[PDB]
Amino acid sequence: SVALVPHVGMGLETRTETWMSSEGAWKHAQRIETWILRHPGFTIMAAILAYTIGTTYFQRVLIFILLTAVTP
Amino acid sequence: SVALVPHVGMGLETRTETWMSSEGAWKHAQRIETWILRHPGFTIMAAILAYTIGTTYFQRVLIFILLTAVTP
Amino acid sequence: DVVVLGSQEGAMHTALTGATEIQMSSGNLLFTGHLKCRLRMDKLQLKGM
Amino acid sequence: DVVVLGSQEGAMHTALTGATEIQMSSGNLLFTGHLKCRLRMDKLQLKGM
Repeated sequence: SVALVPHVGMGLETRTETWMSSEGAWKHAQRIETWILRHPGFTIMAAILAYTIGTTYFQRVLIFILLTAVTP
Repeated sequence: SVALVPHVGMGLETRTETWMSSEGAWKHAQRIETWILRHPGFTIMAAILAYTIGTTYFQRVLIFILLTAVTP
Repeated sequence: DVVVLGSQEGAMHTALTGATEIQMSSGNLLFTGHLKCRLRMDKLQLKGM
Repeated sequence: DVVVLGSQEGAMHTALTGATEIQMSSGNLLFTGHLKCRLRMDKLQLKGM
C-alpha cells in the first residue's frame, strides 16, 4: 500500500522540520532492532552465511549488516 | 507504525489462502522494481560499489541485489 | 502543536497480511486449522451382505 | 467475497513523512522554502546625521 515508499530522499527540504521530526528514523532503527531481537535464529544464519561467503572481514561485516536489513 | 513487520514468516499456515492471497509478494516486488526504475543513479552507484568491493563475481551479484533491496 | 495521526485501519490490514482471517459474530465461528484423529472401526457392517 | 481495505489515512501519513507540511485553509498560506534577493541600497540616509 502506502505503507512504504515513505518519501524520504526525494529532496525538497527546507530549514524547518518536515513531518515526523526525526521520529521516523528512530522508528526504522528500533523496529529492525526489535525484529532482530525476536528472531535470533535468522541472525545466526546470516552470521554463518557472512562467514562462509566473502571471507574478507569487511565483506563479511557488510553482508551481515545487509542481511539483517533485508527484512521487509 | 504497523506499516511494516507485516506478519510474514511467523508460521501458523493452513491449507487456505491467508489474507492478501499472493498479492503482497507481487506488491513487494513491484514496488522495489518501481523504485529502481525511478532512481537509476543509486542503482549505478550500487553497481560501482559491487564492482569495487568483493571482486569475486558471485559476491558482486549478491551485494548488488542486496543494495537494490536495502531501500526501506 | 498537536496532530492526530488518523485511522490506521488500512495500515493495520497491511500489517496483518499473511494471517488467516475469521468470521466472529456469533460467539465464535473459527475456521481453517487442522486436527488429528485416531480412528477405530470394528463395530461396522457393510450395510448388509 | 469482497473486502474493503479500510482507511489508509495513517498509512498515508507514514508515507508522507519526510515532507514539509502546510496549512491550506484560506486559498493558500504556503510556508517553509527559500528565495534569493539581490539588494540595492543607494537611496538611503542614516536617519539624519
